[PDB]
Amino acid sequence: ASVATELRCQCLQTLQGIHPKNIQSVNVKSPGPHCAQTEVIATLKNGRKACLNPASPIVKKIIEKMLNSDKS
Amino acid sequence: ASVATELRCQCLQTLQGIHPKNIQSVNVKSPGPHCAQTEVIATLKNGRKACLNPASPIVKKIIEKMLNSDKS
Repeated sequence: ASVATELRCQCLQTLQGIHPKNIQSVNVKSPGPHCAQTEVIATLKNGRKACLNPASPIVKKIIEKMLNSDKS
Repeated sequence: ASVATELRCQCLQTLQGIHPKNIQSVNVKSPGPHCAQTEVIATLKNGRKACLNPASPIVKKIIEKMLNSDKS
């Protein structure tokens, strides 16, 4: 465990746009307390959560794609 | 209370992009059970939640703007 500026937050280690199938939702929150960092947790299908890098391009997709999800 | 196809979900009545200041985060989930509808809950600063219409244009902003939040 390294001394980073993010304790309150739950982010794993911001993945770079993983694959969904399990990923059923995501949460995005602004900074504030000592974590003073954004929030981008994708809730897994099993009811878990992961964080991804919205600053990342592929990951910025993760938001948009999670937002899409049409009938196909 | 009308008989709609969304009980499981918590959505208030999907607002059309309200103003933040309180809105500190949001959650987006896919359909599945009898709710069989998306999910777009903006968690309020007081720790509350609201739903908005991501299909809506202004509201699709609510996602992108909530995603932005820079130093300014």
